[PDB]
Amino acid sequence: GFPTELKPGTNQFLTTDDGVSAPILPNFHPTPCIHIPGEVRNLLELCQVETILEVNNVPTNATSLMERLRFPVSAQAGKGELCAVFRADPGRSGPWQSTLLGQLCGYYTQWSGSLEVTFMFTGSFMATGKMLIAYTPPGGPLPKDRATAMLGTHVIWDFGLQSSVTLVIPWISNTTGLVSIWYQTNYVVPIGAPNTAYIIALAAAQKNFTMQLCKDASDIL
Amino acid sequence: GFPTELKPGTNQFLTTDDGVSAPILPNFHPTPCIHIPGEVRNLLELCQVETILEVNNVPTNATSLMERLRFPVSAQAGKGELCAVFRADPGRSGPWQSTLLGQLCGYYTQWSGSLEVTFMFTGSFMATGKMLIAYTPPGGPLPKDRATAMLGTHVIWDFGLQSSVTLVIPWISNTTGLVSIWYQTNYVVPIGAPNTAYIIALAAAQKNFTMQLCKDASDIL
Amino acid sequence: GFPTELKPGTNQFLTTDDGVSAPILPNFHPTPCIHIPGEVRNLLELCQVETILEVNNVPTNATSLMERLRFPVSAQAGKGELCAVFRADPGRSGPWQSTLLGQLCGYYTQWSGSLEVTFMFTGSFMATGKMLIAYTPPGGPLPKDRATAMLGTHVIWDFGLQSSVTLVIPWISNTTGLVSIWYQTNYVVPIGAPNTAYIIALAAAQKNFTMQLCKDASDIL
Amino acid sequence: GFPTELKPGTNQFLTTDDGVSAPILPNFHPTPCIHIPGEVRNLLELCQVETILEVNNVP
Amino acid sequence: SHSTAETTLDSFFSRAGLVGEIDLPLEGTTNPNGYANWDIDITGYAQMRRKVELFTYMRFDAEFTFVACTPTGQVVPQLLQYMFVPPGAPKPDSRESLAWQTATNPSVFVKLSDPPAQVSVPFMSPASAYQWFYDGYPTFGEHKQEKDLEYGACPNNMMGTFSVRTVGTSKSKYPLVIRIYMRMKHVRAWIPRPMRNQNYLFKANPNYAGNFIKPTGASRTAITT
Repeated sequence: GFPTELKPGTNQFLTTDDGVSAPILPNFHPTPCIHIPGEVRNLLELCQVETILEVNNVPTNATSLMERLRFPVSAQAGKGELCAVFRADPGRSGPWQSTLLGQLCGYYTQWSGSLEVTFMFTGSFMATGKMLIAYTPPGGPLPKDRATAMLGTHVIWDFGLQSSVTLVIPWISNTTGLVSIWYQTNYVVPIGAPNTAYIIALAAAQKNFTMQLCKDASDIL
Repeated sequence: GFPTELKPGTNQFLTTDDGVSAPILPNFHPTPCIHIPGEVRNLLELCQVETILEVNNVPTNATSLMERLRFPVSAQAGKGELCAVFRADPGRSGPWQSTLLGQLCGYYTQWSGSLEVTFMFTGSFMATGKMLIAYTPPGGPLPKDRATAMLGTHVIWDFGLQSSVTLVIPWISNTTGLVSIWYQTNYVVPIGAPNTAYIIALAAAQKNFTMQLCKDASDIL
Repeated sequence: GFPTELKPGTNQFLTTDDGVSAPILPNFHPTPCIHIPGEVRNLLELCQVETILEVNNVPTNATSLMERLRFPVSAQAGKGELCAVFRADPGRSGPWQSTLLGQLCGYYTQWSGSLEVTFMFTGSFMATGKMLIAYTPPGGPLPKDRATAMLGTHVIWDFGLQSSVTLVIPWISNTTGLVSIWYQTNYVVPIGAPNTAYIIALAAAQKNFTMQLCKDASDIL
Repeated sequence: GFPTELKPGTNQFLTTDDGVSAPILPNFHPTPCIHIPGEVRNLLELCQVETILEVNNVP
Repeated sequence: SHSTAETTLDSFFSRAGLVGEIDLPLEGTTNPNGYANWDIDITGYAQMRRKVELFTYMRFDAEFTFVACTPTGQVVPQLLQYMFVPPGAPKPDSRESLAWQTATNPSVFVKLSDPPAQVSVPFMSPASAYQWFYDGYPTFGEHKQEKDLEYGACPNNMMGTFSVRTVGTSKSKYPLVIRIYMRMKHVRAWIPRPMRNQNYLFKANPNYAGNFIKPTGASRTAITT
């Protein structure tokens, strides 16, 4: 007869309780671990994967399926407006729902990290011109004029250098800044050259992405 | 089959039982502790806070709200009686219910500690006179004459020294002594001077305040 | 899932089970222990206390209350019999129920120890004579003659020595011996002297008193 | 009064649970182990046994 | 001081008291759908909020046990298991919601004959710590001139709720009585502020009325003793 105290909460079922039980058959040996030269242990491998983001979600026809992946640009438009990226928020709707991180955030609430964008130029061999991509810092509203854009951080994009240009946003959380893309100058070509081109964009995140709070939310269905 | 004894009192619910449970999710990391240069650990910080105590709880009109915080004094009264502090007891009603310690004692029974009072003089620049504040020690009844007041501890209050005067009551518990304030002398001024002044008082407790027994009493409502 | 065996006797209530429980409030500090120069730890202090024993339980009148505490002796009686102490047994009725040890034995069965008796003489300053107090050892019946009394242990009681006389009974348990008191000689005084005197007796126990078995018996009521 | 938590799955019967119980009589001594020069410990001894296999299962 | 062993802080904070009460009417008009959701609203009751409002910066886990019985104190053999939805996911509105089918939400099941249940949940709020006061505009959006469509109902500040169902093909036929006790595990405070003295008029706002009150009027007149 050993005395023992009965703590409250005996028949409660706990979802987060990690339990272990003795195997029924202690004699069967599981299959040996397979040795492979390359070894990967952590989920960090997914954080460096590149994903394409698209804006022209207007068409829905069957025979227009392949053109979705890019956005065309033409010389007919003059000093207009190329693309209007929505507020950068993986949780909210928009281009970010297709990405891996946005799906991962579907069970989660608070996120923070850095953002980088890469651009490469695919024009004609004889063309000359200058492109500029700038991100407006927080506080500043949407750029009405290019003067309000220049006060923010801007990077020069020459046509002799293709993709070594790197832009970094120091910190994004959850309110924030906005990014806009205008026509820096019109792409002009002489006779015997195509009148249309295409532009490819890249987007990734740095190592400083972290998670704090789990959420019991499921987006499916 | 391990033998075990069942102690009595298994289904009882204990209010004071401190229990710990395993977290459901062992992977989420709580937010890191924030480092600040100044650090405070104990509740003792509240014990050195000064609180004003008032006696003239008679008026209740709306347009007399600001005058409550002081008590006026005039030269018309001659050798009368300034203020009659009730029995010093934070538990009982009176000026002490507004103080922090008295509210803290609302769940508690036995208290002991030292008391100190500070007075500063705010009269005219040309006036001359002498004030005296004395606390009657225990045993002695309420002072009928100033002779019975002088046998107790008294402190001289000159008008050249403002607030460096300190009076200490060695020990108060829960029966006790009484404190009374008379007009030491009438405040007289010549022509071209105000006929009314005001006096400010201070009250605090020493480090020797302690608590012994908790009580299951709530004063609200 | 940790295996455990259930021993028989789970819901039984045990009277002699010593149990400890965690305090509900771990923050309140009990009052500090009071330090006193003299310290007493054990119940042995009661064993050296002297208690008076009386035989004349006959009177019951209200106005005879004070005379109970002694027994008178007079010169009119000649070589008779002074007092007849009953069988020495604290458990049984008699003079021993008033004593502390007899009440203590009321929850107990077996006792053993030594007995001592002290006598002091309070006669006149001129009187001469000899007193003798003897205890009959076990086996020997009640003394019919003084010859049967002398074979047992006897102590000489001179009137020059008051109380230094000590008699010790080696061992008493629970059948036993008996003690009787006769008039050794008649107390005679000349003219101008009181004809009556009083005698005071003492009874105590040695350090060799012990207890073995507890009993579930209550003598009240 | 010692606090204790009740894990789920108390009345379940487990087939593969190996259990041990105290003997009722601790005084009786079992018979001593018999010592033999040759000793065999493992089931591997059967793996080297030859068995005949036949095909003409017609008759 | 001389000895501070009996003056331990353990008794200064630890006090268990009734905080909540959940009823399950078998029919009704306020709740005719047969199910109710109870979010953890500490600010709901004035008597408990008085103790809490002395504190400004705090983050801690929670421990709850559930007891059900009859008004006569008799015990009945009924078993329940509790399922929790993270605060990030929206709470169910109608019975046909998908919240009851979510398997990704962890759950723990315990009986009643066992010692009392002890369960703990981590701090899942995206912020660093809870804030009882906010000298500004609660919304954390870039828009600072308009108002959100979900104004008034902002579950983004609380810590979620629990769903209760009955095991069996048919619905339960007995109503139950349940009382809840609340406690703090860790105590750490930084900025000390005063408490409240007058009563509260609204549940979510400390506003007052035009009938002012006075702490005490025991002294008939200050002029006399």
